[PDB]
Amino acid sequence: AVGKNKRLSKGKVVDPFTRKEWFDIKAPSTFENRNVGKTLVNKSTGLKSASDALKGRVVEVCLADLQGSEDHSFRKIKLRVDEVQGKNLLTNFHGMDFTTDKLRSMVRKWQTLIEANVTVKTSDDYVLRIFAIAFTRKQANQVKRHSYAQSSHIRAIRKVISEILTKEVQGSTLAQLTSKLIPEVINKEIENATKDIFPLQNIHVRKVKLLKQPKFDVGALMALHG
Amino acid sequence: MRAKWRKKRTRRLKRKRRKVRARSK
Amino acid sequence: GRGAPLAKVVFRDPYKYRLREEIFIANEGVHTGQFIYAGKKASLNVGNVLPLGSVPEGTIVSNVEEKPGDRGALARASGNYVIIIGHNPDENKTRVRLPSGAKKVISSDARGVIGVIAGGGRVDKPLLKAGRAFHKYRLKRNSWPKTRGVAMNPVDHPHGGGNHQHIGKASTISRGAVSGQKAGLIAARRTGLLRGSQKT
Amino acid sequence: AKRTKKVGITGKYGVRYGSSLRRQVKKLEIQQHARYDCSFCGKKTVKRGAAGIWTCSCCKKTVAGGAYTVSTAAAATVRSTIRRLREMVEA
Amino acid sequence: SQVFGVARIYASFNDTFVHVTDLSGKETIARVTGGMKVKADRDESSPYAAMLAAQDVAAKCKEVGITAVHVKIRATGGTRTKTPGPGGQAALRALARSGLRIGRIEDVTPVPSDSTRKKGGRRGRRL
Amino acid sequence: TPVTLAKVIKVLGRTGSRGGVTQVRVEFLEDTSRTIVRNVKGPVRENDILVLMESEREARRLR
Amino acid sequence: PKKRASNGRNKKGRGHVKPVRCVNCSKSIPKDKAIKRMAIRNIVEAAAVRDLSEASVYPEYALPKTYNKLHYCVSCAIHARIVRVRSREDRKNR
RNA sequence: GGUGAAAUUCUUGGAUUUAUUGAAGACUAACUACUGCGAAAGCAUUUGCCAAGGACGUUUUCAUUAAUCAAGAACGAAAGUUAGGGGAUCGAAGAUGAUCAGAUACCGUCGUAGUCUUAACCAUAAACUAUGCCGACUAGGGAUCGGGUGGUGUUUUUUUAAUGACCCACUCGGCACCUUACGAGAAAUCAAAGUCUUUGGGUUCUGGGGGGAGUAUGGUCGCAAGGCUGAAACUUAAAGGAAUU
Repeated sequence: AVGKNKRLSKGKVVDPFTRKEWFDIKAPSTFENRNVGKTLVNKSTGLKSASDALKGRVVEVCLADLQGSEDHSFRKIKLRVDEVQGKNLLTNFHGMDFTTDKLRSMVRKWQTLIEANVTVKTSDDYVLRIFAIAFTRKQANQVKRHSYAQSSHIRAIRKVISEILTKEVQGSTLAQLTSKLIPEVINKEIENATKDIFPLQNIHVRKVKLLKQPKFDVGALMALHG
Repeated sequence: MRAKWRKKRTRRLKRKRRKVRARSK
Repeated sequence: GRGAPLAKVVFRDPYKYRLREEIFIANEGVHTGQFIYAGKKASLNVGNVLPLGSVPEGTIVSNVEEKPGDRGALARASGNYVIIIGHNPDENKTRVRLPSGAKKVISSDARGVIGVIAGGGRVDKPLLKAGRAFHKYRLKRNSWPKTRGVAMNPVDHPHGGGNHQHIGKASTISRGAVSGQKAGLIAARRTGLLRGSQKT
Repeated sequence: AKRTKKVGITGKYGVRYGSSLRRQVKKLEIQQHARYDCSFCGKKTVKRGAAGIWTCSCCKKTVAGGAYTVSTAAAATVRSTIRRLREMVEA
Repeated sequence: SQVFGVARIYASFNDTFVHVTDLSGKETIARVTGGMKVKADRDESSPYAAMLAAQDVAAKCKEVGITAVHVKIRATGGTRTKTPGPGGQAALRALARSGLRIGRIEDVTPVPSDSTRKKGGRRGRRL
Repeated sequence: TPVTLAKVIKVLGRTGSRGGVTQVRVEFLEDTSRTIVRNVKGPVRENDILVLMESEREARRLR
Repeated sequence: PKKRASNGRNKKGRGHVKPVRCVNCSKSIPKDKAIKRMAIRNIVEAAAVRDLSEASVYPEYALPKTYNKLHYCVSCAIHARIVRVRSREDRKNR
């Protein structure tokens, strides 16, 4: 194990944290009190610099940490850093998804795993692929312990969910979109419009992906941090 | 011996016999 | 002498009252009476001549040139095309894939026609005869038939000589060899039949 | 009256040039000498004039295509792909 | 205060990795694997080696000043064992009461969706 | 060598192929209320104090 | 002879079933023929939650679980004691 | 990196590792069950088009147009063959390192054909439900899929119509399951393997002790490997099936 290396160098010192420095992150204002944390980036040399290194960075943070609450424990978001003015590197919204434990305990036998996804874009040239998931419900006084649904019912539910999802996505920007994901308001009218077809249960929004991005947009990026 | 390997040996013998007959005729 | 058909396009001279007739390699899918738009502002249609800096990523082009003003250099044989893999704005250069598989950066001012050259899949029918090969090579050059160096006399060829038809020395020839010694394989990095995919 | 069993058009070659080459040239010659139709009229009068040139006696339109076929699978794929990029660019 | 760094613990049946990185993940605080702690060439994935590696990582993090750590466990991952290694639990337990305070326990093992083929043939292992 | 004197309260049973190793659940008087599972070679009864060299060395059933 | 009413597994009127690979021996077996165990465990072992609670940032919280579905073949299950052989009469239960 | 232990091999020109992006190719986990479709082989992502099929209702139509099949024809797992694209993983041959008296294998690392897709051959398997198709009858019980009918039923809506999703009762067509044996069977077991010594519903195919042998030959199809039909000479008194100690 330890004594196994025969030779190391094919051709044939100081602690890096002295040069390493600390930089605080600032999440967009669409969330609550930020208190993101702190990252380590190498010294701002004349060739690489700290700012350009911070440009290509993403920080994974749970939504419960941002909100200062509990019911958002099983939701987490990546924050994409875009610019830094010094010790307060600002970031934006990248994507939201649940935990592996949440997904695995969500998926259970004797149920259904209706799913939907549509490739859409927002007003500000922001293309996002919105994912939606749905499970059939066992109604009260039911003795049939499988809650199976017909393929036509699945098709209709998926079509309705996609229609409402596109209606929500169209005519909105990232700030309002995130401010409406946060309180979990999509599932309300999703289940309202899909409850007639099937009772439905465990309605959540799976994940979003950031595919295409417009220009830097400093003027409105500064709005998310003051 | 296994029937599969016996059959394979039979195919090999059949190929050899066919080659011998072809070279004779 | 060329498998690819030649398309004749007439263009009005914008500085004098006359008709200037170009010589174009007939792309696959073109037909008589179809208008051909050549220029940067022209749309993306088969046969149109556009600069390489205007076509989107993944475009298939033909009759491209190494430098602007070369009147079309690369991808001029029947059934070949060039695939635009990327664009680089600063010091504008379009990264492309050639039919041979090599990737070369060329200036965005280079112009290539849209589509593939007609007559693709020319070499699938075997010549099947000496007559067809002779007629094909007669229209090209005096490069047929060719006599083997083993049957060649020893003075006529380094490989020749001896009672039996054998090379004698190594067939591979170094790049540093002088004229007269370059008889056989030249700079053989890997000799013999390759096993598996070429992975080009 | 089915004068031949399988050789077909290559019956002119007789006992020559092997069998696999004869079959390949038979298939390629069938594809070459088959008549097609002009996309501008819809009448099966398209014939082959030269290497890659498909002429007609009625539509009077010459089309540049494959050596032995009016349209090639690779050519059609390239045309569809180019149309796809054009639509993506303008939309 | 209580600056947060992630642990990125890798548990396998042959070796254990405790590679503490920043919250973003582009850092190298005490990568230290569980291979140099024991000279056995067989006991690399063992609770003792895992605990020693966790203690070394905790000491290095205390030296660097990080006090709050998140833990992201992962198994071998892929077309293979899929189960967490015995060393992961021991490393987590050792790192818990040895300095840094942990939070947001989470598993991040990558599990494919019917991709490629499992090595071993159609007849499987025949030891 | 940092020692830890720990008194046992419950012998789990005899482990190992040859039965020379016995499992036990043991805690230490100093800063008590936390216990670990240890393995003893010799005969061990209840209310027996043993000197552990190790602290974070939770053991496992022997073979 | 006819050792079992169901020849391999619950496959009547279906025929071909897409196969899956065993978790350990990586042997290809029909999906219904794989002994599937719904193993729901905890990513913190026994007698460790107490030590992991007070040594964790934020009060309570955490308490997650791991959930994996293991497809054990017949030989692997017999070797690992996942399923044990029994008498002829006990086979008909469940 | 790997295994019971090792070893080949990649490693201060960053090996493993962390984070981002891009390309490729394979597949459709978890949902996934004694559940669905199809003549069979066989089919699990979303959407659009083309049609096709089963079940149910029907006071609609023809009128016996019906059941099985020599010959013949269509489809037909995987692997293999010919000519192209692709060729990400796995990976027969092969190259090494282990173990062993020997290991050309089981074990570790690479690795061609192949694995994927297009146009054509291959016509095979434990292709099993080792159970032919059609039609009539025969102990019960529960659950489930599709369809149909009745609920002074529940819920969802717009507390209340429709539309759905549930619960109660009935029925047809299926996948099937459980206790028993009026019976069958040599038994294992079977609601069909029953209505066969109280022997007969119609009908097609296959077999007469085990080897030789699914071999030789004669034909036929196929580029090829091979596919269909298919013996005789000679030898033996046991070859076999189910259960019991």
